[PDB]
Amino acid sequence: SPQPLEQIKLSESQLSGRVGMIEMDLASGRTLTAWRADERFPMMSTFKVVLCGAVLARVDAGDEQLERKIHYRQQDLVEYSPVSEKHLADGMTVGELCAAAITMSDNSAANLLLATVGGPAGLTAFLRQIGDNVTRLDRWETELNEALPGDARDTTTPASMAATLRKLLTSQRLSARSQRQLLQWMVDDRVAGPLIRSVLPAGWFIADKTGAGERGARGIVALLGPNNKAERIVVIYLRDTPASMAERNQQIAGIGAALIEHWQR
Amino acid sequence: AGVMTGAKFTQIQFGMTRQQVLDIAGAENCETGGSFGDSIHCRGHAAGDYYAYATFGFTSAAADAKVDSKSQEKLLAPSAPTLTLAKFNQVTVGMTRAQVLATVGQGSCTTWSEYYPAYPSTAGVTLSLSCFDVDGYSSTGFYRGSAHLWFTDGVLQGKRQWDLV
Repeated sequence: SPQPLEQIKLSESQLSGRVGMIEMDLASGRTLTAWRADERFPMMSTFKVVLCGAVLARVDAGDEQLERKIHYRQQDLVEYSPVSEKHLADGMTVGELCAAAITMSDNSAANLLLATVGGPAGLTAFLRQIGDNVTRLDRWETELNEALPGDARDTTTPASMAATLRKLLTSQRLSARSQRQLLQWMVDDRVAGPLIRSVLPAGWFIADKTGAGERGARGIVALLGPNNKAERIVVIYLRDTPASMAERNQQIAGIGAALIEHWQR
Repeated sequence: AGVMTGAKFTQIQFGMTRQQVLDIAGAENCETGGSFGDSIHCRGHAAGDYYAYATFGFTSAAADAKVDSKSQEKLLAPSAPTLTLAKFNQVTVGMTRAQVLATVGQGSCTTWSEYYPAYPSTAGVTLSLSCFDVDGYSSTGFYRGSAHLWFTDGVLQGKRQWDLV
């Protein structure tokens, strides 16, 4: 029921936390609603959309193939790696690694992909190349999820993330084929049930990527719209709250529900 | 019934058929194909940006294939975690499993993965342990001080740690 900013103020009061939100028109890039949109928040696994964007840029340039098989080792395995652990004995293709990173938040898959783009510094260089001067990746999985207060490492702002997602998915910077693939991986997200998907009305499109961190950090980046077409980008980040995972999820879903209820108001 | 649990993980055994695994885990918790090939992957409660889970691998894609690998995250808690950076630094490649446990603490570790590539032979058995400092284990969030120790034929091949001491 409440208006989006009313809901966010309720959520911050209830969580004793800080929310960052932007809603951006996909076609025009206009900011429709914003809250703390210039403050830094830990990206957590939401960075993996940018990561696979960088991978696809290399594919477009003929420097990478989605079919290329990467053989990795026990040393590469980290916490939260369901797919990459399963495939340790036989390896995974670059495309399979992106699918695992995005759809299942597989952490080792993300580290393997990070190596291919020059590590966190290489990914940050890619961001600068596409005109994002704010977002930064500094660490690998799993330390990037620490969410220490006041730590600028591995952070974005809601405004910069929305603009960057728009650039990756709709500008000339990736090929049409690559844009369709990146969006498809997001459509196929398997771990985002409790968030915007839980309040998404019948007949709407959604493509998303979530993140979770320490110290209450939680987030989602999404493209969604009525009539089964993407219309807007929504970014919602939460930081600095002692609340349980259930509560964090419920609050993000509530902010999403307010954005949807007030879609044309 | 419930979701996948540590108890179910312990009840599932090497040498079981796919149907035996499904009957214990609860088929509604499990999947195969896609990302998981001919393995059976079973979810527990939500944790971090995924779930606690188990994955069971089989000798082949055949219906009578037997479990030759067991892996899990966040289904099993260490019994008495005492790992430290100093202890981790004392661990050396070439140590036996018994030597490693004497170094890191007998109750510091859980079994992340165990695979018998020559099943029913033990030749080439691979074992991955997750080991934890006193407050390092988390079943629902992110570890706060852990190590990955891996073995082939019971001999340590490598080690890696995060955030110890």
